[PDB]
Amino acid sequence: LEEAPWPPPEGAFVGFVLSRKEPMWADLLALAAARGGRVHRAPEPYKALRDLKEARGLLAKDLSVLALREGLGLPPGDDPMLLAYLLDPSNTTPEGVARRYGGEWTEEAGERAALSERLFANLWGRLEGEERLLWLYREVERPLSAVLAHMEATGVRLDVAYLRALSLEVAEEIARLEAEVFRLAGHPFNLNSRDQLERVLFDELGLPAIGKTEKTGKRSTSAAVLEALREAHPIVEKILQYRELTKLKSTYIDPLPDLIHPRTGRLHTRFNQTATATGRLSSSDPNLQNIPVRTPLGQRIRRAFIAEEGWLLVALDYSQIELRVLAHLSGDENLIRVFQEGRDIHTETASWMFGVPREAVDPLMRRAAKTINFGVLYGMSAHRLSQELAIPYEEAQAFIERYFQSFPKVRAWIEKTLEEGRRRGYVETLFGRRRYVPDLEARVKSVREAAERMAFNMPVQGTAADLMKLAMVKLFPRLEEMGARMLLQVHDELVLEAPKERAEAVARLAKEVMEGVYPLAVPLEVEVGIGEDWLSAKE
DNA sequence: GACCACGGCGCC
DNA sequence: AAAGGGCGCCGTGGTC
Ligand SMILES: Nc1ccn([C@H]2CC[C@@H](COP(=O)(O)OP(=O)(O)OP(=O)(O)O)O2)c(=O)n1
Ligand SMILES: [Mg+2]
Ligand SMILES: [Mn+2]
Repeated sequence: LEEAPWPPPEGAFVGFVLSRKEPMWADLLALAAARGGRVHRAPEPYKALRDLKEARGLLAKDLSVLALREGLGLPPGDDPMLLAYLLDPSNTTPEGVARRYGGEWTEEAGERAALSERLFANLWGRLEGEERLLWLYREVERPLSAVLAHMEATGVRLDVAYLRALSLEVAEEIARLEAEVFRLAGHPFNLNSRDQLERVLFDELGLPAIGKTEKTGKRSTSAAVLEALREAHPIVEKILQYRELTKLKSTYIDPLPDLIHPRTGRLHTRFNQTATATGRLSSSDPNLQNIPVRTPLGQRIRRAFIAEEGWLLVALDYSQIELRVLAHLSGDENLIRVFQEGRDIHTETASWMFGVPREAVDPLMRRAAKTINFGVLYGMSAHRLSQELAIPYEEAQAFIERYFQSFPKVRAWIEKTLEEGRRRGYVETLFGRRRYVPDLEARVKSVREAAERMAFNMPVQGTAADLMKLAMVKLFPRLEEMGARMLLQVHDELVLEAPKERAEAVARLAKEVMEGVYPLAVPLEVEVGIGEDWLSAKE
């Protein structure tokens, strides 16, 4: 290009280089911004941030978070990554976008800046006429990048000392199981090694191999596999317990405390805006969208996430979100009436499994019905359902036949979605967010049908993601007026942090904002709870 | 040290 | 395991 003197002109496309991928832990190595025929490089990166008024370019949110870390108000402007992601959800990284639309993602701030300008021109040029994508960009994604920036920079408080002592506790319980797995095995080995375990269970012990692995075709030792052999030998019962514990200790209990930022005393996740194929968000380093909740030990980990002194956590989750979305998208008179009568499909389905009244269904029994109702909905097999519920295959198939018979309009939408998908080559959400499926007309029955399940799942899951995103955009400005913070987003759940005084008012406000974000043919009811910790905030 | 494929699994 | 979908992270085992 051409060397220009810092600062750059108003609205120059910025390019930056970090020491590591986490903006909260990264050192701003280099900083530059591209203008028409100029490069505008910076001498000192941290001082150069003071000159900028807006971050426009590739990964705009990342630099914004780093600036927001240094107490700087540097909002996220245009981001070509957002443009490419809307053009195609496949475009997830700058490395994949640049080579597709003329350019090369490098490690130079100036060349990264230059790319951001030219990539903008191509992508914004290809976004002409796509008013459904433009509306989804200007009114949702582009504002959301600002909200996510404040969320990542804020972070969530974690009870360090609690998890520390909890680690030593789980440790002794792991050694007990491990010692109780060795004796039955007759010898010691690596329980973490599925290879060594496979030999012990199937070659040494007389246990039957029930499943194979995908890539290598080895005898599987998965949970579902061991679940079937839970009475074939007592060692299997203990392995499942060992699996659960080491899983929680190696993923959450141990890593999370060492992820606390020294200057904030909080946990800072990354909300990837262009990572999923359905339009969902993504949480990484650390993943705060997969904090355990199912098991008792998992709930103990959940309580480690607490509010700041004098503050309270406020959790809001859309009740039966995709089922309501499905009711709006399909227009099933029976399904719409279900919610209009204030029914709970998860509760009734759990009432059928355990053979108990709807009132006898506890919060843990109902949750187990989610994977079944959602499973069956998106093409689960009667075989798989039979084994999970420990019921005969004849009883499992009867559920599916009865499940889709309660609502004789959903399948009309499913085939409609697939047919429209085979014609256009892509399925779209309620707002217009499209996903290109290239195997709807595949010749292989496996490849074709697998692409089909991805095809009609995208509009329902994607719509829910769209509604949540739009809700966050409408809700966030209201938070700053009441001194409230937006902490986490869990697909259909929002975790807020408000002062103890107005914590009640925030919950009532946030609930109403989320319920009326986009009125459908079905009411979008939201369950809200206030607690001193995350687990308490959902009870 | 940085990276990779794989099985496995936590959540939504 | 399998005809549920969407993620990220873990240890193992391995390469460079
Ligand atoms: N095993 C699962 C669980 C969830 N989901 C999707 C469906 C909706 C979305 C979030 O829904 P949840 O909050 O997990 O459950 P729900 O349907 O919203 O019901 P509730 O809010 O009462 O738990 O994630 C899924 O596809 N598969
Ligand atoms: Mg939820
Ligand atoms: Mn929900």
